[PDB]
Amino acid sequence: PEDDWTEFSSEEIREARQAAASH
Amino acid sequence: GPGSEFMKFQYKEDHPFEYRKKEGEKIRKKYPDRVPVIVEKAPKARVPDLDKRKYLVPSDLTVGQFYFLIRKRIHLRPEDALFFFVNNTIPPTSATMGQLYEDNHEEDYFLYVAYSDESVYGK
Repeated sequence: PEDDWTEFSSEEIREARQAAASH
Repeated sequence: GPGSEFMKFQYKEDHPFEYRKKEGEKIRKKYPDRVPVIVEKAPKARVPDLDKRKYLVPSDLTVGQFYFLIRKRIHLRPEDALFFFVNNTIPPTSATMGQLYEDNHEEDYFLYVAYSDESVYGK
């Protein structure tokens, strides 16, 4: 597990866009 | 060692510049709509370390959205402070990660983000 990439899931991205939406 | 405001990433101390640049250049040519980001605690921060420190994030994710995701992973208290630093300044939360990357990536093609409980990187 030396140095893997982490990508967010689509649902995680959706939650983020909802909790920190543009003004 | 270095001054407290010189940004130090254990990632760079653990991987030679050649290895980082080969990886960063390849990932950018492959995935042009994603940006590679290293996230680490600032040396003097009294904050938990991150399990995962290497991210491939969509370029249209905002800095504030990425902050939400990173903060969620650290499992902070509702009253806790957390600040991001890119090239020693707090990045604007309304910017996209793609723009932040375009302006701030290093010669190894990584964007480096540090976090702290203090609003100044070296404090």
